[PDB]
Amino acid sequence: KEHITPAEQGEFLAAITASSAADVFDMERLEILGNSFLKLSATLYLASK
Amino acid sequence: TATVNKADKSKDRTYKTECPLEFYDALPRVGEICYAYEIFLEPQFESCEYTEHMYLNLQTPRNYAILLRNKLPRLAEMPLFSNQGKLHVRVANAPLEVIIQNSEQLELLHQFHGMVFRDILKIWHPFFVLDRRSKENSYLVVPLILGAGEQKCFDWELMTNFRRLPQSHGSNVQQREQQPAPRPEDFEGKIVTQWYANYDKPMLVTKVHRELTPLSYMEKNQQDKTYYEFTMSKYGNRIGDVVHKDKFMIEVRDLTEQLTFYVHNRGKFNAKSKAKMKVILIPELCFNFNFPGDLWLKLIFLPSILNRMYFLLHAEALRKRFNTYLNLHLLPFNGTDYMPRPLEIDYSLKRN
Amino acid sequence: RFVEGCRANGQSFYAGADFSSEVNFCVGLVTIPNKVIADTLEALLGVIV
Amino acid sequence: GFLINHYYLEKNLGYTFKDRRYLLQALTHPSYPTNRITGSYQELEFIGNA
Repeated sequence: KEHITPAEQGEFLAAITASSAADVFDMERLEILGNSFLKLSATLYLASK
Repeated sequence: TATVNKADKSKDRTYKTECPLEFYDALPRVGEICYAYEIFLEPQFESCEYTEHMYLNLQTPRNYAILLRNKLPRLAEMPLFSNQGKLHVRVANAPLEVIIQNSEQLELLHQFHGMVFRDILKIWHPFFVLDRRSKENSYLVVPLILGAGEQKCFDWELMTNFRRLPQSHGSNVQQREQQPAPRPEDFEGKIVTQWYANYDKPMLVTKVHRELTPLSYMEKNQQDKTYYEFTMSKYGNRIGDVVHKDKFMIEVRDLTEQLTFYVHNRGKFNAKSKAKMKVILIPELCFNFNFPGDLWLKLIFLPSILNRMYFLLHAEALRKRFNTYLNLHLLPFNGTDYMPRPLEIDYSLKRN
Repeated sequence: RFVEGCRANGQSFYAGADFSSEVNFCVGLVTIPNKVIADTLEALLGVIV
Repeated sequence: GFLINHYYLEKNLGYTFKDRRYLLQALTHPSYPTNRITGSYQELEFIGNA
């Protein structure tokens, strides 16, 4: 837990903003890691259940 | 179970948008405390001859704020991209607590808030109306001026003077004789437009060249030509002639038309070539507003700041909501003492 | 006069394309592709991770 | 749902309707597809002419 870091507000702003809105920052890089996490969690949940 | 819907893969849907809870019903009211958040724009580009005006003006202490009934949460520093370079924007975490005790004062505040959009930024549409319902996305923008001590107060005089931008109009010679002679002090740091030309777009006067005067030769490419005769050759049929041929001169710089400063204005500008067409304009022939230049500049970007602030508030609401859900809010990092970090440019993206 | 203009515009074409398409924002409505909505959930999961 | 500015139309006409379906029928040109609940104006027009 010592390496825990605050969930930065700018990070959520990047998550909420899509690529359509031509902003300097977007969601894809966070989206990839989120996709991997979702797949992992789905697999583990289903197997355990 | 149904197999039908695995045919249409690219459907879309329509959605009812909502404002951040802070922006909802944020209209100030008479006899009630209202909060103002000063906006500070910190340029990052180095000072040079070409960008001198923007750097010097944007750092002036004559800023504006946003007026609300609700207290805003701390907001991260924000990057913006003008033509002169990158811009850093921050919102004062300390609100300026004021209360309005006269209905007409509120009316003037709202009227100026309407005026800036309607004329200065030209965001108006024929069917727009001033909102007084105090409902979703109802907040005001007010300029600020230094008051007693370091405390800042509302620019009442600027607002009551500029309820609506005056219409730029010319004057024939016959009405120009008895018109009062212009004073350099009346122009310095002000906003001026040239009514003789078809250029109806506002533009800023940087400094006045007292030593300069009409009839003087061009410093470049026109050492046989003077301001007087050249202005004649250009628009004599439109001006008629020039009075006060000996009086001071003014140096001006145009204002960018862009309102979206999110994406870097990447491109080749040829700073020397664009600056080659140095422009010096006759004080009399150019309509002179009383508006201060620096505030106009700081209001140019206002739409972008307001938009980003919108989604920043949304993101903050989500941040607090999640941190509460995971019971991680009580942590000192996420506690009331949260310090949002500056937004980071995602340079890896193609348009950075 | 506005409702008259509305009926006249409709008189041209009612059934098909939504004439609001270019003014949706005025009433706070927006259309979003399903892809973006799916992606944003995954981005939020990624940032939380 | 079809009698927008109902009051305006009645004021211009000079009559106030108790049952509005008759007016709806009257205003129903045959080409109009959506209206299911009434026939076109032609029936009413036939009596009105006489």
